[PDB]
Amino acid sequence: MNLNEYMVTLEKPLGIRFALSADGKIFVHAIKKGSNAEKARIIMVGDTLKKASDSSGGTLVEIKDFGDTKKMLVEKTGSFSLVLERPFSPFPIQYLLHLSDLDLLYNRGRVSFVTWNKNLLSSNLRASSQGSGNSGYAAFSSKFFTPQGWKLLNISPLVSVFSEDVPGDGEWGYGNFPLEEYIKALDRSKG
Amino acid sequence: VPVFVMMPLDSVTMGNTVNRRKAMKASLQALKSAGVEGIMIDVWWGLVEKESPGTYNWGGYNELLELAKKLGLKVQAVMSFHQCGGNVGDSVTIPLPQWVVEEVDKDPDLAYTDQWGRRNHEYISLGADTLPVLKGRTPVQCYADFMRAFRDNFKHLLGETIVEIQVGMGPAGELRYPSYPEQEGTWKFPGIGAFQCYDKYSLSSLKAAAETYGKPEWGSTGPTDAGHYNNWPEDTQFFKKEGGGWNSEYGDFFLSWYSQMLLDHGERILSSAKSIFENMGVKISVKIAGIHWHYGTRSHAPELTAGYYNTRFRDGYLPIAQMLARHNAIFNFTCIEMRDHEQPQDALCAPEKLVNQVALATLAAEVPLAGENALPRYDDYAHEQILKASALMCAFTYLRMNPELFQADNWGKFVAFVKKMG
Amino acid sequence: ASYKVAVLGAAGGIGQPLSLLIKMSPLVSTLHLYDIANVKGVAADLSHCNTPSQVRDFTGPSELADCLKDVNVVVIPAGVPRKPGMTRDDLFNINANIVKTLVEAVAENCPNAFIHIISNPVNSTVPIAAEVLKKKGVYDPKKLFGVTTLDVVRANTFVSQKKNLKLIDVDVPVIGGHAGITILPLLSKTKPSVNFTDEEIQELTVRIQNAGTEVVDAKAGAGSATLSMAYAAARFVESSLRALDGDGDVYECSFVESTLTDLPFFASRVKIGKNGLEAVIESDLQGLTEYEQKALEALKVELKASIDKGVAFAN
Amino acid sequence: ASYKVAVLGAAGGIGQPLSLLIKMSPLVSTLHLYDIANVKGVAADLSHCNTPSQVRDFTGPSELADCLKDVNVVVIPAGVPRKPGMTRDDLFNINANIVKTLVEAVAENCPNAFIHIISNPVNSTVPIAAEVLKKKGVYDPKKLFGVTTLDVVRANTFVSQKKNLKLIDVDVPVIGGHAGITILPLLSKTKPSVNFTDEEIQELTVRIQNAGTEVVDAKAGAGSATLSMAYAAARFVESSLRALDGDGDVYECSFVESTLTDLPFFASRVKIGKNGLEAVIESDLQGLTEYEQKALEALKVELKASIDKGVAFANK
Repeated sequence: MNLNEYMVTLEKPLGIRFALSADGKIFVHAIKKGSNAEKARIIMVGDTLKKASDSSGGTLVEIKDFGDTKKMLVEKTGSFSLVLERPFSPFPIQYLLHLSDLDLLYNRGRVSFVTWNKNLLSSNLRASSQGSGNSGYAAFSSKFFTPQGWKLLNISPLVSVFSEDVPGDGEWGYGNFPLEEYIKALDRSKG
Repeated sequence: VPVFVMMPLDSVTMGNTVNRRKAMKASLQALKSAGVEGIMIDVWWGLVEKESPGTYNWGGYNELLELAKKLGLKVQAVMSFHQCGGNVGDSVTIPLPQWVVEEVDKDPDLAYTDQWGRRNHEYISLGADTLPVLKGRTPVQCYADFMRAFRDNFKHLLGETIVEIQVGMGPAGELRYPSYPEQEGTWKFPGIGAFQCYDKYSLSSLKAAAETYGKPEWGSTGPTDAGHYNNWPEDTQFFKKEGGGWNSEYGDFFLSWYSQMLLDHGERILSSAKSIFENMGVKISVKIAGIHWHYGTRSHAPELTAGYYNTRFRDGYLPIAQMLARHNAIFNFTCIEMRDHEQPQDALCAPEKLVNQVALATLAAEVPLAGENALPRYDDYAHEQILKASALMCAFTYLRMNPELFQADNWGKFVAFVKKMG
Repeated sequence: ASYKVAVLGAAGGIGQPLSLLIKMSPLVSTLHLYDIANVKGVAADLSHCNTPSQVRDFTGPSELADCLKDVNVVVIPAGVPRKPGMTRDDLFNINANIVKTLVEAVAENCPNAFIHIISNPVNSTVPIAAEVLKKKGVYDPKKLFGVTTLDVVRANTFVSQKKNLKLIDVDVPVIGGHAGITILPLLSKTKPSVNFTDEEIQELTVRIQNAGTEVVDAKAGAGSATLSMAYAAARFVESSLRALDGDGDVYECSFVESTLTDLPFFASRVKIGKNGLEAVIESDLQGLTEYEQKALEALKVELKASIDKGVAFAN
Repeated sequence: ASYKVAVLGAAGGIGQPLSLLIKMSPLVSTLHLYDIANVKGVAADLSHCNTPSQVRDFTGPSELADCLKDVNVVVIPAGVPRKPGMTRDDLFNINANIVKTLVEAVAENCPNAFIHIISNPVNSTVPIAAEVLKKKGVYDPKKLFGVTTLDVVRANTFVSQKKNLKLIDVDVPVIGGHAGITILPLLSKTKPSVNFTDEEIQELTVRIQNAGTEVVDAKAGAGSATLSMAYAAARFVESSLRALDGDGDVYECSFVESTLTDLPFFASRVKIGKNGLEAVIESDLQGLTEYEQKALEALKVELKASIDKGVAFANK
């Protein structure tokens, strides 16, 4: 049934820049040239990241917010299995090319958020033990909170654009192909 | 019932020029004097986009279709995105565009792969169906651009002379997997075929489906005992009718995966074609493989291998009919003229039962259906079989145009069939 | 942002960080401030932050009547810091006078609101507020609280420091009052599953119940805890705002009037709803060991004395 | 989330709320506090909060060396509020001496420490720090900032209040300096693009310039803005830490040694990455309106005078 989905195994470095948007979905923002994800031509830009694995492969745990991906990106050596979901319609990387990283931001004016409710803190500041949190955090970037926290505060706006310590100093692009022809085909399709 | 005849594979040379132009005058003049409704032409990918990913040469095709318009014959354009030519004999070869072939060579997983790694270059796989692998374009984008160029060039013909566009969605223009590699004699009739889903670009989706279903062992590969192409259904434990793996949970899961990927490939290309050819007085058709042999077996192993999840327990043509009804597409089916007794009985071939099942599915989904013969035959026996199958067909496509059909007795039989169907 | 928080004594040591933390909260829509002076300065300072919660200033009773017009949560940290050579008795008289005046004002302006008494000692100034509200005739026992979460926060910190647990995971409740030997940390009933030892009970108790004096001696008598007190008060305020918003899991260790014991007021884990004291958990006093039992006897004596002193002052 | 932050002078009006806010952060794991006195009390007060960020206190130049050992971000808000009747030049001298001492002690300890300078005047104290880093050969322009985020916060607040705009979306870039007249709010570069009339630009730029004086008048006798400074400095610390954590969306307005103009040091919106100033947004000085260009040209002489005061004091 979930045929838009696909599993890919990548050795570190992953070479993928992820984009946490104000929907809970962790997109793929850019791919480093010459990386393992660059070699694996199936990983596109805008494909949601649904599940992920650990260094030994372990169990293919679902990813809910930045908290799950933090552990994956902290590590530097291993083989990670990633489940990606191709968008129902092709991702308009036209917006990524045109709009600057400041344009596609959720907390542009970094409004402060001090909270003790664990249901508002992302799944790295919860501790999820008995009740609504024990310690409170004062944060300005909306990447430290859940979509419920963002709703309380209030292509979709992105709350963060994160990555890992990918070596090689490869340029962040959108895949190894005639990208100009790809965009021309995209406008031909939509028109 | 409208009658359509198909132009030979030499309708256009390697260069974009009409082959044997005076001969085509002779043939077409005889055809429209015979009262034939129309004619079916293969718009080849490798003769229009041969060397430039953007340049679309339409010389010979423009001559041919304007010429068919001049003789007042409807044109059924078949968007041939497949390679043909030397498989056992010589015939004539129309390869894929050279840049496409170069892309397939640099990345071998762009072509359908079997269990043992043999790669079929007749068509571009559906594992890389939406990946930008063809000079920065996805295969959907390439096919859509080809259809857009065809529409732009022949816009004055759509709705007036061109009345049907069959979409090439697999080998021989049939929405199927290349489970019959007659090349090098890898498969010979009768047989069951293999599972052409061993690209890693599709094994990725296999792993995704296996993880979604909570079975992190059913996505590693395909069946390990499915059987070689020329093996028999009872020779394989997967396709045996006595409680075989096709009835197990793993068999059901894998076969649903296979059929639904083929259906999703169909969905994508059909949606693209409908968007391109919307509201222009033309119809869109999809050709479906007429897998008559091994019909009597419970598993229907050739159908299972060629992407059709049609068994005695599941009707695999009903979802295809649903798709065609969703996109308002014509169901084109082969193997209409053949009879059960004519085909070998040791292989349990049931062409008439298969045609009946197709008709039932099309009636259930209210999908218009068209038929074509599988082999070229001029006999009144086959003509009467086609007449009965049409009586129960929106149109019929006849294979194949050749001077043999213009002989005395063959021509008389053909025209008799024409005014019998009319 | 549809609730109003007022701070009385907002220009003091606790008032400024407390007002800051209250302002940087999306649950707050308007934050009123009151002190004897410096209110205009603190309001001008805070009004430049880009958190969508307005800030207003007030001075004197004439502006206080306007300050408490539509408040939803009242916080009263208005206490005079200890002076070098000033008697604790008259210090209590002064602080109780401030608390009594502010409680009279809130009773006559908007009695239907949560009340968070911070001015030390709450053991004596919570009964004072209750009796003043009784005299005014608008006492609402469900909507009166004594902020005790400072000792809860200190207990969590000290437990996580003593045993190598996850600090954001630790949660231990505190029973009793808010000043002296009345702090009873329920280590044996802490939320994270642990295995304490008797020396750990002794050290944790003597540390948690003697933390205010620790801060005072660290400051060399300059003042009491200000930043931690503001943090704890903001914690309780956001809990109360969540309760006002309909949250069903607001379990806060507060010093409230409870019928679970002979003492009119007790500091226990309570459930807070839109109407205030929605329920009082009894299990906090079930399953205690003999250490908690003896310390609870001494705690009962101390709370009886403190509540009697507060009653004597109020009436 | 294992980054270390030191605050040198964390016992004043700004130091205490700033330390509280930085402790209550998800990124800081270690918090070092320094001041000449009254820092043990604040450290003990903060250590009772139940947040993972550990807190350590240091008193004296001898413990100053241990304070910044392996510190990822340094924040220097140390300063003296103006006493009643105090000489402006004398106050400038004390502030510059404190900044000189703190930066020269930072130099041998951790040059790569994203040095944040708060002590007013920013326009005169940032260049001082830059040259005291120059004499040590560790003057890296990518790792020295003057915190100008308070004016950005004030601009966001004032534009939101005046134009009735969603406070979560408004972002106003401010260039120039941190000395009142050297403030230039590039209102035409407001990210939620909104038209401003002549009268709306007027009184609004000037309140942005004079917010510090307004707060001083409101706080007559007691220093200047301190809660707003703590808030903005905590915002800058969080931005710097998350930039050091990756986060390729970190853009912030800071006062850095920029060759974007003739002035050696300038305030502008820069992109921050793991090594400091990843890039400088030069377009901040392209497309400016007539009023913005006139104000930019007017502030050059004042900013240059402040930088000249700084260089004279540092080379004295």
